Amino acid sequence: EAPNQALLRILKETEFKKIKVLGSGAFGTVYKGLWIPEGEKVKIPVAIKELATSPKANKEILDEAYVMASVDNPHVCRLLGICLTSTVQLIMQLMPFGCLLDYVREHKDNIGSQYLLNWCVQIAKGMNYLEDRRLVHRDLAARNVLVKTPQHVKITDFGRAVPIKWMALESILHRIYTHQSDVWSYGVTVWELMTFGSKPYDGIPASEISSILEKGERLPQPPICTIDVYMIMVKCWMIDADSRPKFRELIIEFSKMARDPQRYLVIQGDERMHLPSPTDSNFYEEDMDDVVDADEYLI
Ligand SMILES: Cn1nccc1-c1nc(Nc2n[nH]c3ccccc23)c2c(n1)C(C)(C)OC2
Repeated sequence: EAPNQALLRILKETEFKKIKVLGSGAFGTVYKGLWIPEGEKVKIPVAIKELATSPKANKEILDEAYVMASVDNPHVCRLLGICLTSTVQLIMQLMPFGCLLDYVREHKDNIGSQYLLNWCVQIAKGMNYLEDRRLVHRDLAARNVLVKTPQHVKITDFGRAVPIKWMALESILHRIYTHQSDVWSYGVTVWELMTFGSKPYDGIPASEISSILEKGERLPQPPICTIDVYMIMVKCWMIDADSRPKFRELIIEFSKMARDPQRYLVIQGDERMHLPSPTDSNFYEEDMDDVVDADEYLI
């Protein structure tokens, strides 16, 4: 098939400053930082993932870099480069608002219908691109959607390609992963958004989900959802994978809705709700001179 002509950019350690720790766990530690290419007179806000050295860990971080460097879409997270220190470091464009799951939980009192519907379009665009690239995500969830600006989200953690509660029925029973099992997870992601970060099948142990789905029970209709929106989620949760919507259809359907959002989502005090915007002033710590976003920096 087609040769993967993606460029793997190797970055010098001396070209990037670590500022603060955004997270830490099993994967290692993620830092907020700046990338300053020598003589370029640019400072690019970045997220840096660093790993002690073991041959197993290094193999895993490089498979992640291969996938991340292979994608290029406005609604998918891309790798900027890698740093070849003792433990390999992955450099990515900073998504300053964090992940969508925590964003909806923390900002539920100001998330209006235009935002939820546009996020649904953006995630479907990202997913439709991954489909054109024949790349099955396998882990789509609201936690794996990053927020660049409240009006611009990008999918991530497709680079690892078990979350039973987001998985399709063919995936649970037979470990069948396709672009149509990705549609089921998309339906769950939408449910997460529409409920402002609620946990799907909360308090129901994972080893029971398969039987629940086989009996025909599904996630409930969120209070803000009209039957129009809920029918879409229900269509993502059909047993027949071919019956589920295509991402191309999801972009269209949610875009139609996004044009008259209050007809499709019923949110109390929707028209007086507001989030930060790049059309606003003061939207953009120490020296903020010469900083450019990675989306506007090309070579
Ligand atoms: C905030 N932001 N902006 C771009 C990327 C990220 C980010 N990446 C993460 N994991 C990564 N996965 N792959 C990477 C490559 C380079 C840098 C980071 C990662 C993780 C998080 N955020 C949190 C703290 C929300 O949890 C983990």
